[PDB]
Amino acid sequence: RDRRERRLIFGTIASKMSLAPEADLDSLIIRNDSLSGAVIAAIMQEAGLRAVRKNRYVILQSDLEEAYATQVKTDNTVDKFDFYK
Amino acid sequence: GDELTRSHFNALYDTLLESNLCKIIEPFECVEISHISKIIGLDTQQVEGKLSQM
Amino acid sequence: EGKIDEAADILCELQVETYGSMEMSEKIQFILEQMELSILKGDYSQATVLSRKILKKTFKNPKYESLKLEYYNLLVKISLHKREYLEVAQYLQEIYQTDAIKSDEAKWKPVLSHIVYFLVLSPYGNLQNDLIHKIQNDNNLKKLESQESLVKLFTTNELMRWPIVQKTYEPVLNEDDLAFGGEANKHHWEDLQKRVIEHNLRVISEYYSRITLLRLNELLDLTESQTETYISDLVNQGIIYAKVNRPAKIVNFEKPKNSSQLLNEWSHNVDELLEHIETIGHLITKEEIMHGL
Repeated sequence: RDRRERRLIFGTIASKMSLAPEADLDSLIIRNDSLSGAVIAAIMQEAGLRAVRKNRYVILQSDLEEAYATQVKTDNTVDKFDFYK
Repeated sequence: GDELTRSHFNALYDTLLESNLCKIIEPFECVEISHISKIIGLDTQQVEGKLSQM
Repeated sequence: EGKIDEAADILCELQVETYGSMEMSEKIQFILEQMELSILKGDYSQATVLSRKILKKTFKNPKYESLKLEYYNLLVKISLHKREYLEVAQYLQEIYQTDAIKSDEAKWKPVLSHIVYFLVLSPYGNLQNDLIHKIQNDNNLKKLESQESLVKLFTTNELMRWPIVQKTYEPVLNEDDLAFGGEANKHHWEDLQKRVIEHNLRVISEYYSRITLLRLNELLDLTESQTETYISDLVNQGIIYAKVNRPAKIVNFEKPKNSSQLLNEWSHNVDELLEHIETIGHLITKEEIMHGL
């Protein structure tokens, strides 16, 4: 994948959701690397789960950061202690 | 200076006009042309030329 | 100390993360007061979001005295920035039955006038016909019959006496210090005049099939530039549809031609002769009994 190439996925799902003018959509395409469309779909949905958790119908910038902290686990491994060697 | 920008300039010129053309077409037709150019904001010859092209 | 924005920002940055949903007595009361700080601050979005939390939870909870009265005031105060008289009319359906059961007619009579104020100034809706009869009406009251006649006035209103009616009786109309706010009466005249024109063209189409545009302008109390504004708004918003001819100065109802002529409208010609065979059946029995004996 690529930083600006993944915008067609992150940005398309963002068009179907309510976002705030201060929400940063560039932070999702920087740290994330090589994600499938299904995993990306869970990122935007998790941001909405953080908005309803705060009793807000508009996704803020903090909800996009809290959604990434849950999605840091992509491959199936034990914490950061994997790759024994 | 850009040919691609001017090519899309007439695309929006007909797009923003179509949005203005749909404003006079929404009510009932058979009105005066002199009042049509006042609503759109262009000359009578310019409105009749672009509308007939569509 | 004279602080407005600072006083509201303190409670909004605390009460949200304070309560752990333990005691709802002090929580619900202070959230209703938290919306009051957003009113002085001027943020309609803060009060709108806070109104989606405890409002539905209060419905499941039993009715109280001081708690339920705060919802009726805040839902009216949020209409300053919203300026929508249709939504508030639905918010007053609970207080309409509250003052008629829990309270007495002392506080029920003025609120009855306010409910009509939001109905008269409502742009449109499907509940306007259901709000004509209501429940507790026909109580033999001067204020009840006066406000009820204004609902059906839109049919026969010529807009000739419209400025006269508001001046003679002005309970909710011109000078209203209850359930309203503002720096002048301009909000009363501008909002009411735009509605009575929209509600007038609705019944005119349902009655006059073809009317001259010159005579139509006298009924709307407008000019050539003002009349075309309300007509283009009702058609673009999908309210009503009619024919407007500027050069011909002829306004028509625009009867649909999709009825397929004799495939549908012919059903009216058979009902012309249909009732004969039924009435003859009743006459054959009755005629022979009275004439024979």
